[PDB]
This record gives sequence, structure tokens and C-alpha cells, in this order.
Amino acid sequence: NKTVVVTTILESPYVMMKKNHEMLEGNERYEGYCVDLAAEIAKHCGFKYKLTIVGDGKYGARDADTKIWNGMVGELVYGKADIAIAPLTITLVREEVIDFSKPFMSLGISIMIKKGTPIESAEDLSKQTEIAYGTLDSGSTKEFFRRSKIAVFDKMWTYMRSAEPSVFVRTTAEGVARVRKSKGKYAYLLESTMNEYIEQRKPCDTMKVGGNLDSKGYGIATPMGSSLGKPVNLAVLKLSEQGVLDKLKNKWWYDKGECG
Amino acid sequence: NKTVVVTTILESPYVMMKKNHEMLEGNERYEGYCVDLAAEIAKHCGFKYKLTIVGDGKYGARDADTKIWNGMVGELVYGKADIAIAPLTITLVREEVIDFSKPFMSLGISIMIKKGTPIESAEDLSKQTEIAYGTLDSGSTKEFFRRSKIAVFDKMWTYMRSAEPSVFVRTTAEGVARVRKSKGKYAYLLESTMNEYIEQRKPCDTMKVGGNLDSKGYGIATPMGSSLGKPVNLAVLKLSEQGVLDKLKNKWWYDKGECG
Ligand SMILES: N[C@@H](CCC(=O)O)C(=O)O
Ligand SMILES: N[C@@H](CCC(=O)O)C(=O)O
Ligand SMILES: [Li+]
Ligand SMILES: [Li+]
Repeated sequence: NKTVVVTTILESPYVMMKKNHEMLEGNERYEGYCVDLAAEIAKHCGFKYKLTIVGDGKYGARDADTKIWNGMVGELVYGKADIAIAPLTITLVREEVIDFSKPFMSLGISIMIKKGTPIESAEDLSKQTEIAYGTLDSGSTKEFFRRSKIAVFDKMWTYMRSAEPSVFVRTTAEGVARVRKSKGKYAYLLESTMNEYIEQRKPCDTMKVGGNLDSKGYGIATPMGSSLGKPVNLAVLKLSEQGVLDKLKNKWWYDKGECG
Repeated sequence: NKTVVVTTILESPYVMMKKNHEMLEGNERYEGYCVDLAAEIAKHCGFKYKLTIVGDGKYGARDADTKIWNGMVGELVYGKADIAIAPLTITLVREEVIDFSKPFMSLGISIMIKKGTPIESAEDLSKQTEIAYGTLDSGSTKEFFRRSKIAVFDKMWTYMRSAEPSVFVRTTAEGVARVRKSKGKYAYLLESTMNEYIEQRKPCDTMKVGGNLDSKGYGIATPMGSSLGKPVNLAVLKLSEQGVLDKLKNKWWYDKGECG
């Protein structure tokens, strides 16, 4: 029937511009883990689709004042897209307003440092002031710190929320640049999936340190009650069980890694 | 209103008999990760409940001939329990017949050996015949091997399905005993969660080797369409985000580990 509108986000290696994108149109402009996953889910569910990059470049948060959702979550809530296929964390507040598949990838929050930075853990970050640290805006990592009752994470949030200049970034790439350019004086808190990808990219100057701070998952999201949710969830489980999700992770993370 | 009937399974450290169980009655007979999780979910959802150990001691599989489900899955499908709170793997075939929460624990299939056994991987097992290996009956690990199209896992299944004497066991404890007693000539394929627990128990003679073979999760299950599913799923996500699931994992795996 109708073309399914897929909201997604330009986040490497999930969705990236193809080298020759300026000559290409439509879905062919893009490549990556989520582009491949969208093709697999569409094939299993039997729909045609159009990939659309979220206008505001955000994952999704609800404004405390207006109660309005932004980002990909907002695109689903307000009826501007039919499905989100992206590294979108399954969270309580989001689950209350959109539907999610079972997870297609497991992850947790992690620490990225410039190589040689003397930090091995969140506790280490929390006990010093020389090295600044922050998170992405409008996403689940920022919310993790804002809501935590665990002393070390509350201490980190109390620092981050009032730090000057701001420690928060608008995109993962801006966080990576800040780590790379800050001579060891900025560390970035981000999901293990993104951190592990970046560690395999030139110039090979970052690394993931410490254990993950939490354990959670990304899911494919649909507007609440959409008939697409049920077949999409069954497709995710099938792809998981057939080993396809594992093959795609290796393809986009490790197969052409650049750091040895 | 009505007392919720919870089906569960005696699998350490998820549900275990308390030391003084012979003097105790009802839910007080039991302790463990799933006993604590049931209490937390009941508190958040506001129900009273009765823990019941599944009669046949199985997780759940569908008989190819009769199409009848056994185990905890069968208890839900046939209306004998209201909810399953257990280390029950979220799988495609189960998702088609019962509802599941988002996962409360992440895991994958793994290899348990007696210390000193010269095996480091599934590929190693598959390329030799001196060391026998098998899985639990009536569960998701056996089904993983039976359905895999990946050459190494298909080769392992072709061996396991015809091995004599049988390499399959009825309970995890029987698998552990077979590893411990077989002088290095049996290796057991089981979920990483169970393997990591057993590695911390006396006599400290087993170990987990190699990476996990897959990535998946346990969920709380309800009969399809039950009104309990929605609040239970929101409770799982809340407990996840508050760090309670992490606290319970540490409590039952590591806090009183016996092997250093
Ligand atoms: N996956 C996150 C974005 C990344 C982050 O917050 O670190 C989300 O869905 O909000
Ligand atoms: N968690 C598995 C049981 C253990 C196994 O198969 O290794 C299930 O739900 O079937
Ligand atoms: Li939801
Ligand atoms: Li289901």
C-alpha cells in the first residue's frame, strides 16, 4: 500500500552519507547499519519505505515546560513518521508514548578519553576537576545522569549541569572533536556502541575506559498502537535469531576498522 | 483483586530453596534473583501473588507432532499461570504465542568446561571428537543449534542430535555435574548468566571459555493479550533505570561468590 516514512538520524555507522551522495537520490544517498536493517525489516514485512533524516538532528526529549517532544520521538508522536529505525534507546518515558520492538542491539553508557588521560572510571571523573566531561543533548545519556540516585552519578550530574562553558554537545561528532582537541582535558560520556566504533577510526586517538555504567537496548519505534509494531518486532527477533544482526554489527564496526 | 499465579523454575540463583524451607510456607520457602524481582514487580504493579514451581521443570518447547507447549510457556498458553518470572529467553517462536516485557537481563550462549580442558571456542569443539558436548532439553539453547544455518553451529548440532549416549540434560544442575565428573571429556553449552554464576561456586572447577555465541535477553512473560503485560513492562523498565536490576545481579552472583 502506502510508502512507509522512516525517521532516522545521521549518526555513524548507523546512517552515513555515501561517497557519491551528490549524484544519488532517495534511499540510495545513505549507507550504514540502520540503512541495511531498514532494508531487512522492509523485506520481511513487505513494505516500501522512504528514509528521512530527522529535521532537528535529535533523538528525542520532552520539554519540561511545554511537554512537547522533539527529535525522532516527536516525529512519531506527532504523526510525521511511521517508524524510527535508528540507535534509539528504549527508556521508560519513551515507552509510555511510543511502541518499541524488542532490542536489536545491547549497550550501556561508557567513557571515551583521549589516549593517555589519567581516568579509568566514572568514580575517577567524579573525584577531580581538571578534566571536564559531558554528554549529548536531548538523549538518554543526559537523562540517565539527571535522574540517577546513585551517589557517584548524582555527583557527576551536579557538576555537569552547572559547568561553564557547557559540557554538553549537540551531536556525537562534536563530542568526539572535543575529546580529540582538548589535550586530555575533556572526556565524553556516550553509548558503548558509538564509543567502540570511534575507537576503530583514524586517527586512533581515543579509547573506551571502565565498565559500562548501565545495560539497555535500542529498539525500532512506532507510534503507539500502530499496526506496524507487531510484524516489525517479529522481524527483529527473526533477524536476531538468524545471525543477521551480528553480521551487520561486524560489517559496520570491525570488518573495515582502521586501527589494527 | 485476585491473587496472581506466578510460574517459575528452580534454577539457581534465580529461585532456590531457602535453608529452612521445611518450616516455611508459601512464597517464604524460596529465595533468589527472581524471587526478589517478583516482589519488586508486585510492589510496583500493586498485586498479591503466589510463586509456583513449574510442574514439569521445563522452560518451554512445542512438540512438533502434537503442537502442545510444555514448561512455563505451556502454563501461560493453557491458562494455568498468570505470569512467568524466570530466566525465560525471549525467542521468536515464543513471542508468537505469549507476551514478553522488554528484557530484564542480557545474555548469550556460552561454553562451560572443566578447568584445564583444551577447548577455547565453539570452533574447537566442532573440530574434535574426544570431548562430548550438549545442552539443556526443552529450552532456547537446544533450539539455537537445531535452527542455525551457520556452518560451525550446524556441525555441532549434527553431532549432538545423534550422539550416544545422549548429550542432552534435563536440568542445568545435571549439566554441571556432567562437566565436573567427566575428567574433561564433557563440555556444556549454556547461557552466560548461568555459567558465570556456577564459576563463582565451590568447588571452583569450571570456567567459561570463548565469546558468547549470540546476544539476547530474558523477559517477564504473560499470556497473550493479558492486561498485566503493560504495567509489568513499565515496571521492568523502571527497575532497570533505577539500578535495581544491577543491584540484584550483584547480590545473587558476586556479593557472596565463593571462588575469590
Ligand atoms: N541512543 C541515545 C542517544 C545517544 C546518547 O544519549 O548517548 C538516545 O536514544 O537518546
Ligand atoms: N533460558 C532458556 C533455558 C536455558 C537454556 O536453554 O540454556 C530458555 O528460556 O529456554
Ligand atoms: Li511504548
Ligand atoms: Li508475544
